[PDB]
Amino acid sequence: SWTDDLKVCNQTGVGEAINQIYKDDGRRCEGYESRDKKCLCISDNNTSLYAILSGHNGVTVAENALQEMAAELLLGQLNVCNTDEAVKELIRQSFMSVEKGYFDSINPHVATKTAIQLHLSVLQKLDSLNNALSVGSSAVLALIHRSHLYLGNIGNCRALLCKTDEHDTLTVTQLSVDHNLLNAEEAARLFRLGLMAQNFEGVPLYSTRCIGNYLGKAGYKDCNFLSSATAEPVIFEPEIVGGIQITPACRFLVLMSSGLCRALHEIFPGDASTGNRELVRMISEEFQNQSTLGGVAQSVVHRIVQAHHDTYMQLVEEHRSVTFNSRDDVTLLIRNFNY
Repeated sequence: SWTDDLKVCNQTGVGEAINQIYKDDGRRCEGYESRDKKCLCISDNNTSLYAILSGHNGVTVAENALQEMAAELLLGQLNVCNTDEAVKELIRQSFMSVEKGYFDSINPHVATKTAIQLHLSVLQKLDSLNNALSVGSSAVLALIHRSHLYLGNIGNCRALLCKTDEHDTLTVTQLSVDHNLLNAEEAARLFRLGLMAQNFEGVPLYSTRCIGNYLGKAGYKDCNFLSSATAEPVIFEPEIVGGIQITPACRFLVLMSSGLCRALHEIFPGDASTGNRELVRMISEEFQNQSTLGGVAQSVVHRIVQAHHDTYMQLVEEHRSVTFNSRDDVTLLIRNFNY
């Protein structure tokens, strides 16, 4: 619609750090293209959207997905549905047809791959290029519709609500569901497909659900390394939580992109929720120290990314294990109810 234009939320602060490849040398290689796509859109007095879409191996899908979901639920298909169930169904449908749109788009691309692969059983290399149908996107979108918070996510991106309770202080509570190996249920799903952890060595933080990525869906076989599986590994089944009544007790909402989750887990060690607490310490220390909302967000991001490169550099300093060696686009969104 392009979201880029839609009115901006003065109650939301943004932090961004651009993807990096860390050189052993010491130097780095920042990208140009961000693969993270954001929205902090006010459609109307009641309706507003906060979303991060993390593009994988490409920006095409994340771009297209944000534009389409804004279009499917912003102008303004929301006043026709009362019940929380109907609003949930609205967002559920919005994902469904973002995926429908993907598979209509790549339709010929696969028919081109199979066409050239059929003539095998002078350039040839463009066959690798042709496996550009590995492009897809994680997504997290919080939709505040008139004192009610709705949350639809798929893949790596994450959503946190910070509540203060009966003797305080700050209770972090993840509304998102991680669709990757940080989530045992997902590990067990893969286990059951005939996959093992060793199949995912060297592959950063593979989301086990996402928009698009034909290569991990139908024709996962043309993975090497998705190829042992006995059924499609990457399923399309987003998670939708409905009608969280934003109360005076609800303090602020935190949206995390894929890059950000990856980074946190690489520096914080284990258990995919210690990372959260340390992100929300980190910010709660920042709103005693800063005043501008986008400044708080940019300071916290800026800490982590160098906390990340220190962890890398303090790994190359000691016995050079070196698990990670890069950074994806880090993005942080803080929607604030109570300063």
